[PDB]
Amino acid sequence: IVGGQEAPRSKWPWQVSLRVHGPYWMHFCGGSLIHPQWVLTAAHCVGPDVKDLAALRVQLREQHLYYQDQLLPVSRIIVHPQFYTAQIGADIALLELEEPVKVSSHVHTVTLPPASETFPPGMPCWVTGWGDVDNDERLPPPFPLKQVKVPIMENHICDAKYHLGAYTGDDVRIVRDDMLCAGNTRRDSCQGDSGGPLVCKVNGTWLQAGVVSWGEGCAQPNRPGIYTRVTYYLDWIHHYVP
Amino acid sequence: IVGGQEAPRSKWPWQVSLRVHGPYWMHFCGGSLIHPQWVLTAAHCVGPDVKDLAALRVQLREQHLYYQDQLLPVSRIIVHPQFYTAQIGADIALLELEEPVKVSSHVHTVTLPPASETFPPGMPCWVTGWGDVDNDERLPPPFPLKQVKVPIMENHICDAKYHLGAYTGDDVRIVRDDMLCAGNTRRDSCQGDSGGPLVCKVNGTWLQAGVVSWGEGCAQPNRPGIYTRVTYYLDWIHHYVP
Amino acid sequence: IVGGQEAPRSKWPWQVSLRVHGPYWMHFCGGSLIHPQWVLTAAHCVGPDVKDLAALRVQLREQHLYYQDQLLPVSRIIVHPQFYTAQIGADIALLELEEPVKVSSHVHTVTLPPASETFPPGMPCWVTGWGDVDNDERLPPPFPLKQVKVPIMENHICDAKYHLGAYTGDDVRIVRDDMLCAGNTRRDSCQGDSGGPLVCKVNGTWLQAGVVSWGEGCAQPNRPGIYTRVTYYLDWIHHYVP
Amino acid sequence: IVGGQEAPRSKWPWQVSLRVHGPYWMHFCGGSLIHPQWVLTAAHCVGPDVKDLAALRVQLREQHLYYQDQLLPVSRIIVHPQFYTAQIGADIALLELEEPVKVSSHVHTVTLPPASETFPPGMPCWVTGWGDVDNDERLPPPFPLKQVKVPIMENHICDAKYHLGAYTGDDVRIVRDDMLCAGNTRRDSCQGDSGGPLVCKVNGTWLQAGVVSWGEGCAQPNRPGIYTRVTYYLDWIHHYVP
Ligand SMILES: CSc1sc(C(=O)N2CCC3(CC2)COc2ccc(CN)cc23)c2ccccc12
Ligand SMILES: CSc1sc(C(=O)N2CCC3(CC2)COc2ccc(CN)cc23)c2ccccc12
Ligand SMILES: CSc1sc(C(=O)N2CCC3(CC2)COc2ccc(CN)cc23)c2ccccc12
Ligand SMILES: CSc1sc(C(=O)N2CCC3(CC2)COc2ccc(CN)cc23)c2ccccc12
Repeated sequence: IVGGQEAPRSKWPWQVSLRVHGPYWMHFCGGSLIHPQWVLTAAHCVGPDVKDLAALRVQLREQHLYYQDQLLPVSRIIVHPQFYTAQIGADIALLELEEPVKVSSHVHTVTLPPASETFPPGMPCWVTGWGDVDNDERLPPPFPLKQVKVPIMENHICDAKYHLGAYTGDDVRIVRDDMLCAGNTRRDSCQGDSGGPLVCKVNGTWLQAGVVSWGEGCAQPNRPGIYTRVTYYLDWIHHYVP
Repeated sequence: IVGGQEAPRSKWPWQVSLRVHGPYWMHFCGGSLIHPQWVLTAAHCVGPDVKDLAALRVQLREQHLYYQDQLLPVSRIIVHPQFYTAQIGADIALLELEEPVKVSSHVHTVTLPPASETFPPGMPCWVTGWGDVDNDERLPPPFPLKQVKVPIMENHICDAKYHLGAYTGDDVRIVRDDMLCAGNTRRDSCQGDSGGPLVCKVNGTWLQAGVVSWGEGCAQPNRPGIYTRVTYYLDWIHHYVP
Repeated sequence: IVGGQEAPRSKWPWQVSLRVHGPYWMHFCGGSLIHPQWVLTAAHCVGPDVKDLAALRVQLREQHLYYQDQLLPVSRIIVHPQFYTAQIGADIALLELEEPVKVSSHVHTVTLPPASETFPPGMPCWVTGWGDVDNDERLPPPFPLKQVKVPIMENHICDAKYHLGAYTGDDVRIVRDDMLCAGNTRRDSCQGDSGGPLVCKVNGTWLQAGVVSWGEGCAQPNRPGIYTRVTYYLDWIHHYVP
Repeated sequence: IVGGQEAPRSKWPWQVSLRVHGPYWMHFCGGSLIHPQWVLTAAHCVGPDVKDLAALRVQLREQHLYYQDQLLPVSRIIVHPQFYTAQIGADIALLELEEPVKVSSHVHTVTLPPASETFPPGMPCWVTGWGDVDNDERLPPPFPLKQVKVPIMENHICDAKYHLGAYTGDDVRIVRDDMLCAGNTRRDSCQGDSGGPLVCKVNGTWLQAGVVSWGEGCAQPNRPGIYTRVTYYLDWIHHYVP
């Protein structure tokens, strides 16, 4: 998270951290609980190469990384079959927890959007994670979950920005229909925030509008963060999650 | 270059090194002389972000990098407008030198393929450059130019290799029609070879079949090197080069 | 700490952590609480070059670095005037807390040894700290205070071992009278432990035999850890500390 | 070499480079040819720990590191038995070449000073080497041999300077009688220059005054470069070198 601050313990009960086995169980990507047995994440966090499920653990909503880990094994990794790179798209994946979750008050599921929700510019939107706090700067210990409010920008407004300072022909779409743009030179997600939730408050309900995907660096001039547009992939998601 | 050895002094008169300004004029990509005033290279060497011409130099064939240079300024940089990433395609660019070079037998142009050459599986193909000699292993001093013979692998055969150990649907194609596969687990190109030539002898003529473009690591099981297929951009090229 | 084990929450209430101001208040050395307003550490941690008090903080006994930080400012740094490098000796310094500590049960001073105690081989000694767990191998998150039981080795024998495999003349003393040796190839202190306490259990009471000073790497053959011999500088310490 | 400039090809024919075995024969220290079969260098380049002769080779006067290497094996390494660290002193060592050198106009010996030469301030002195061009800043390729003229300083003044902004007692010696100081905030030796020569032109003859030994950083205020004072070890040297 670039800009924004440390999150209150009550907010973002759906936030999860993904761990890879090493010298310690290290955070590498974010995620969200969308069902007591299912986590939504970014395909590039776990793909496109096939990886050992034993090497992976999920940690549910924690205020600081590592302090009180209760790591959770994973039974299935479902990566969207159109995915190969985040720029080509379909950067979305599903993890099946080995057991459904103890759904309390501090941890519970985020609500998915109706297929009809567009999230027009001006909607109140927040992204959260334990990623870098600027380009090439790790989040310092004790690793607090951070949050930032990011301004949404229309895909076409955003697409044109991406052509500023670029050789890429104007007729060539950089920001694709299954994507969504948000953030500015002061508010953004970054490396390590990947696969994490972008949530907007619509009529009093938090809906996950996006999954953190990619971008040209973090909070760079004319390079807003790019998210997987969740609505776009609702059918593929409901095919697997109850 | 992975595998392969130092190139003899006579071989590869069309090889060049691209140099970015810094504490010294550091090699970052390969390239080739295709006309006395034009250099062929990879788009991702010089894009998609727009570069400062003043910070770029061309160095014609040297046996050893940095020992002594005769850096040549560039007057234009043409990046294929379709390019955004190497995986999407169109990984190709042209550098116009500020002055034409005076060609000799130690430094002259490479011949481009006829507008329909095929390059079947097998076939004598060589790739050269000053890039890494393995995954995360720099070419050591005195930085000799390296060559390696690499077997072409048919596009369809190669695309199927690329789906092994991958989540990506067999209907989704990773190796595109503007791309070409070469190399194996012992013989391959690597970081810093990007933009350099893949050449094949055809009826006693060296033709440039490919530009070093990308791959999944270097010399990795079932992940041959990927090249921009030159034949596919002949028309584009000839719009700019006499 | 090489080898050993995470310290139990009720042990070593005199352990302190030294923090330097940066992107976060980072641990760089240990120290011990020997008086409610004084902390004992190594000179090489804070010298020989004079530093700014403002950029230094002290953290009292914590089970996990950084998590419940309550940084304490210091009003004075006193460094033994005979100190230039760890090898030459006099590697010992004092920090005056700006304010005295409210001695809890989880936080109290350690006892200094009487001038008469030489800590023979065979004594139950521990060294504790948050340093590296091996040569060039950081303590992983969440940074549990570690402890290791270390075998004391007599100076003359230790000094002789330091000559094994070295060019240095047997007549040249490497291990001085104001130093003390402890540890083997499975048990040792390391980088990040400097300044912390070596304590021994004598006649019911914990005495601080040593301050973590230097060595040739950590847990290397014929290279035991070197500590500053506390008894050697009692006068100096008592000049400042009631 | 900090400050300064590339050396002419005809200058300093006694300068050598020391190489350690690895992925390539990498420069790690300078030295100087004092006899057709003997190299003079710093002890901290080869000790205090004893190492494999096989792992070491010597390169004679060469303009650019690595370009036309003719590496010479070494038959014997003799380190001064008083050496333990540079700060303690006796930072001097001799390498015996396996076979004598064919001296010429481009490679020959430097002359050792008489016992009575103090090298007072005002003498014209140079240091040469392939070391860092500033703190944390490698000599860039093609790795030219460098030189810098450095002002000599008297010992008592050098010693006192080193106490400026240090905790060390004014009466505790930092710069010993076997050392010699030269340099300022603009001209100095650095990491990788170690062991190479410092020469002064006395009565029309170049003499070796010192051996690059140590210092606090490079070209830091009040921290001139510190050299092993060659006259001090003349008897030791003459015990091995005809
Ligand atoms: C021209 S396409 C292109 S961009 C890009 C790039 O600069 N990255 C650096 C920042 C990354 C994406 C990758 C790191 O993880 C996150 C998370 C959020 C955001 C949104 N603030 C941005 C990022 C690449 C890295 C390799 C290969 C092609 C790449
Ligand atoms: C899943 S698509 C994907 S692969 C890949 C990857 O593994 N790289 C490492 C090796 C690179 C390509 C990039 C480095 O330069 C050369 C040159 C030749 C070859 C042919 N041997 C291969 C390479 C990426 C790096 C960032 C963003 C998406 C990437
Ligand atoms: C021959 S004198 C000599 S040794 C040495 C060395 O190897 N270091 C690496 C390990 C260090 C000391 C320094 C790192 O901090 C701690 C803490 C405890 C221990 C005891 N387990 C050992 C160490 C030096 C480093 C520079 C300058 C002269 C040095
Ligand atoms: C307080 S004693 C102290 S200084 C110092 C330090 O700053 N170093 C960095 C610069 C070094 C000496 C070591 C690196 O190689 C050369 C060569 C020439 C010069 C002359 N400009 C200076 C240097 C140490 C490093 C470890 C252990 C005690 C050290």
